[PDB]
Amino acid sequence: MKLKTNIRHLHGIIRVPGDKSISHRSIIFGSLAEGETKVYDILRGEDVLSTMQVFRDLGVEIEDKDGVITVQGVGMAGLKAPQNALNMGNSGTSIRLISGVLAGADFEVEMFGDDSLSKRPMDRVTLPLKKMGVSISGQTERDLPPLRLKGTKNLRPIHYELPIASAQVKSALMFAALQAKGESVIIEKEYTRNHTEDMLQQFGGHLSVDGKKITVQGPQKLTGQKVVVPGDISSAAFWLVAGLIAPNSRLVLQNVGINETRTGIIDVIRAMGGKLEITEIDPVAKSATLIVESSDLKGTEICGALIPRLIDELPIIALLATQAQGVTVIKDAEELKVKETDRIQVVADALNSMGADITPTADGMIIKGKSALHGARVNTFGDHRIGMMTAIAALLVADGEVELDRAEAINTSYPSFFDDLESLIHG
Ligand SMILES: O=C(O)C1=C[C@@H](OP(=O)(O)O)[C@@H](O)[C@H](O[C@@](CF)(OP(=O)(O)O)C(=O)O)C1
Repeated sequence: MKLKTNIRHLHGIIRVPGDKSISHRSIIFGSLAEGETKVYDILRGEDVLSTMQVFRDLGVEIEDKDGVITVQGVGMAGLKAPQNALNMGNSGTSIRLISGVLAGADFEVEMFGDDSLSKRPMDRVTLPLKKMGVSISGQTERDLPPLRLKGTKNLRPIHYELPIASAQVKSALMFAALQAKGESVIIEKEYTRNHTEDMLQQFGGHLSVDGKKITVQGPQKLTGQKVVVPGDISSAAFWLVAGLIAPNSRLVLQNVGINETRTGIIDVIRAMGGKLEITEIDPVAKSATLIVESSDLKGTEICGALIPRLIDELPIIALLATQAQGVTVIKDAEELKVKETDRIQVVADALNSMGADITPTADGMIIKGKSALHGARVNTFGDHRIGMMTAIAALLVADGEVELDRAEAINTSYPSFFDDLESLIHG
């Protein structure tokens, strides 16, 4: 589709949709717990719907009525063999976390995904899951989907040192540990989003966190909860940058989750000199309203430790970097290559075809700032973030046109994205 170009001003209040990571987990915890769980303001992007259907296929009743998700929990050993193979679509979070969820399933199930998902490695989760007694295998040594998994009633606790900064692997193992008999210790390589840890407690579960060492005692019984989903910072991120980058702009993003393990983009905007105001802070829900203004940026360095706090924001941060004076380096981000697309190569190609000066590297990219952007055709390749990044980049194209193919990929995490864009463009 044709993207809006040469924007003159962006003014408005935006309430971004629910956090995808938390939305996914709300369905998992709701299904594994006893009693009912209700989720409010859940993200209805396609990936979360995939998670919901997966559990329905596993025998879980999940009702979406009057904007509220109601889940009738089945226990912790209540999932049942599905009639057909489980469709994980484009959701990496779904297949990886659910692989751990099924660690105790006394049956074999198949798990497939779309073209994109089938190119992502699952070995990072099968290796440790097989240590617990789970039987799992995929295509090639990397264990690419489709996967075949058979759990066991005799799950052994896990003792694992994660070789990569992955929140998904940590979470899968935590869900598994919850079913195993004994004490499991999962050691993070670097701190990653801790939504699983937070929600396990919210659902009556227990764990001990000593720095990067996470200890989970199993097996546990969880209790249904009322879950209220906060706005997704990863979605708010597209507007945070749009507001700093577009001329004569001031955007107010309300109800944005502000969990410290997810706020990496705030630190970067800071270091780059962007005008960012944080207000209406809810110290408990961990949310706030972020206000951004047209700013003149300076390049910065993004590396180790900060990476997991903003892996998903590197695509738009690259665009952000594109508008800053000087060079900005991104490293220790080899994990990008393994996302819905190789976010190093696709991001570099996409933006270079538009304004340029992005040098892809083995562990990130180097961007030389302040490029006037121009028209181009960009393909999403099934990655919602590539699409939304191009959409904001297009706003800065003074002359020319931008065609974005496979734009529907954006509905994977932000269906009303273009609606919100339109609302800011007027007034
Ligand atoms: O646990 C989670 O919910 C996530 C943590 C990160 O993945 P990882 O554990 O591999 O670093 C994130 O990169 C991941 O975000 C992505 C990655 F492509 O989600 P998917 O893996 O589900 O596609 C995204 O939406 O960009 C969501």
